[PDB]
Amino acid sequence: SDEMPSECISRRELEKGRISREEMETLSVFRSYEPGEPNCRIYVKNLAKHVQEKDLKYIFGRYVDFSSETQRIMFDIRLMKEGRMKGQAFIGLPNEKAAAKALKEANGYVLFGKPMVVQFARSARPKQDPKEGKRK
Repeated sequence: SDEMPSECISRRELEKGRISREEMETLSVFRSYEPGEPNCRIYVKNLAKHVQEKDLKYIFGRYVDFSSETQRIMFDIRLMKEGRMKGQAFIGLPNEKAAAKALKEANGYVLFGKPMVVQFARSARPKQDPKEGKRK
């Protein structure tokens, strides 16, 4: 592989920017939004103006084994840079377990001072759900 930089976020750094349900059902940024549902895709609100989709790779690509093509092939990020939906993002992950983990760890993350609102993907129109890449 020769794609993305050879550093992604450590759990001890990610865990500094995180909330419980006890703050979540208190925060105005969480007023209608809840984690933990089964989906291989996740999406985020309240990203910084200070950031691009090419930077969100640093955290969200932590859950993708980049030495294996079958993982990173199913991974990509777009950030909504402007309009009435500015500072929103979509991320497909290689597994619904990787999304379950990443929702438990990324949710509340204080990127550029701003607490990111990490959720299961709200709607998308594929034909079929994915599977495990190694021998399934």
